[PDB]
Amino acid sequence: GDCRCLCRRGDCRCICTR
Repeated sequence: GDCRCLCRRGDCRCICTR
């Protein structure tokens, strides 16, 4: 439920963990 935005190889995406 903790959302963090990261960029993976050019794809910026926001991943939510717990």
